[PDB]
Amino acid sequence: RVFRSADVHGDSFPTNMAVKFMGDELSKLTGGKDSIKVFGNSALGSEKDTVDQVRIGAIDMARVNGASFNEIVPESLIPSFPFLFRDVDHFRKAMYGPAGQKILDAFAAKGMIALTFYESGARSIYAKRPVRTPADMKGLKVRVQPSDLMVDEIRAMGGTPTPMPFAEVYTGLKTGLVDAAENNLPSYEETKHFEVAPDYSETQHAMTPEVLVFSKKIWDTLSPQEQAAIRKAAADSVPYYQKLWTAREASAQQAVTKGGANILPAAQVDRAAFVKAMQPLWTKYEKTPQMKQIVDEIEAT
Ligand SMILES: O=C(O)[C@H]1O[C@@H](O)[C@H](O)[C@@H](O)[C@@H]1O
Ligand SMILES: [Mg+2]
Repeated sequence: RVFRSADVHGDSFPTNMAVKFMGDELSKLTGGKDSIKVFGNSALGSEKDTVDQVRIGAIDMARVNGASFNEIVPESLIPSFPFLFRDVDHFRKAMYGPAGQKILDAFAAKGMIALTFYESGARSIYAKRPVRTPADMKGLKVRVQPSDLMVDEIRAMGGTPTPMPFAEVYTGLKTGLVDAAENNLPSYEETKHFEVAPDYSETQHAMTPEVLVFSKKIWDTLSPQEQAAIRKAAADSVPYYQKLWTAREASAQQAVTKGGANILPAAQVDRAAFVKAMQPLWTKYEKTPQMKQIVDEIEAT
């Protein structure tokens, strides 16, 4: 059948392109039985809404950010932990290894099959002034995703967090409802947030993954061969995504800079001040010995 899949991003964005690529591959692996259509631009709803729809089987699939599972799948909190990953190479090795697998496995009890992660770079604060330390965060109305952890992260940085859906952030910034948010460079560019919040400060406070989830209610009706085809197509989409994403990080940085944005390099941001402030949250959100073990497996990579 045609599986319906949700994404907040536009059609040309790397996540949408990767799932469309998966769909093309899936078609061939199933003798034309299956394909995927990606409804971008938050057409099917916010991330929160589309996750609830995937869980009841109203839509087949969604490519969403890991933060959107933080109140549903406890293990999803872990890779949103602040300053957990040293760098992108660390994220890749740990998240496409056994530790990442344990996180994927936890989705199944919550009515989702987590097929793969996709990298999402590092999230950084942007605003109408640069931010080198927490003092600089004070008084900023900072949009966050609707995640208790993300609320706590921004509060710990010194800002005042306000949860909002991704599609609404641009209007929020343009009209002063909020005056800052945080994200990777491709998202900063795609949404035009860089036009109204031109100071992008590389706090690199989180390296939250994307997750591609499939509705378990729909999954449970498929044969093992069909399931295996879907899993292979998802796995095969990752190097395709990585080529697009690495190129997009670079082109986004150049595009926003040419479009007037000022990037404060990570080296000039008081990483020390932010690590001080944010570090206790790990212990707050380790709600089981299994979560502690996953964190340890990531750190040991
Ligand atoms: O901040 C957000 O809501 C967005 O952040 C982006 O990095 C993720 O790609 C997107 O899935 C999230 O919806
Ligand atoms: Mg430990």
